[PDB]
Amino acid sequence: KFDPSKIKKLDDPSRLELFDPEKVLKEFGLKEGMTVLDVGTGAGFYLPYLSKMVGEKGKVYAIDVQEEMVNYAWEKVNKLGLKNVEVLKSEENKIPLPDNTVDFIFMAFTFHELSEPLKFLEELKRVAKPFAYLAIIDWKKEERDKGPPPEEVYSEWEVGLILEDAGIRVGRVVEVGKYCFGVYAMIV
Ligand SMILES: C[S@@+](CC[C@H](N)C(=O)[O-])C[C@H]1O[C@@H](n2cnc3c(N)ncnc32)[C@H](O)[C@@H]1O
Repeated sequence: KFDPSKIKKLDDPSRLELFDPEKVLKEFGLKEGMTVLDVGTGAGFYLPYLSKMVGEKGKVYAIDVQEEMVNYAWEKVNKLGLKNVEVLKSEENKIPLPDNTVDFIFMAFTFHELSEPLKFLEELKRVAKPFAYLAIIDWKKEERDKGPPPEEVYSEWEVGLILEDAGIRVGRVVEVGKYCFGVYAMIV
């Protein structure tokens, strides 16, 4: 799990150097009116983005298993005036949402942190509508002059395999700005 006392590392405007937030989202299919789930919301860094992209009509559920991250992200939305965002306290494999409520699922740098992936994936489909798109973004499994140790992350290869076990269908796997990759998946 990410360390709560290092949270400022998640609220660093220099993260933009990894990839353009709305360029990537728009390309992965996030649209106005869509209800999006932000799994490891952390500091709520990408929240201003997701918020903007769904607009007045959409909604953003920002979850996180850690209470400190939840309250930090919350103060963030209020500080910035993000009215369509709902920050919630999550449990490892349980999302506090009713079935078929999400259109877009965004998982930024949080997949490799899941205790029990395929079990979390099942919980994910539940809250996910029959349609639903899954956008998973993470670090490459090599060595980089900017990201965490490789044994600490999955490689695009492993991830998309797990998704397969879980039943999710992967359609695209593209590099994301020199340090990360991204995966396009649709929930069945
Ligand atoms: C790399 S950090 C996220 C940083 C954030 N995505 C950003 O872009 O600034 C990963 C977050 O995942 C959360 N996390 C770990 N397991 C989780 C789970 N099963 N459900 C929800 N959040 C989880 C942690 O509390 C941690 O803050």
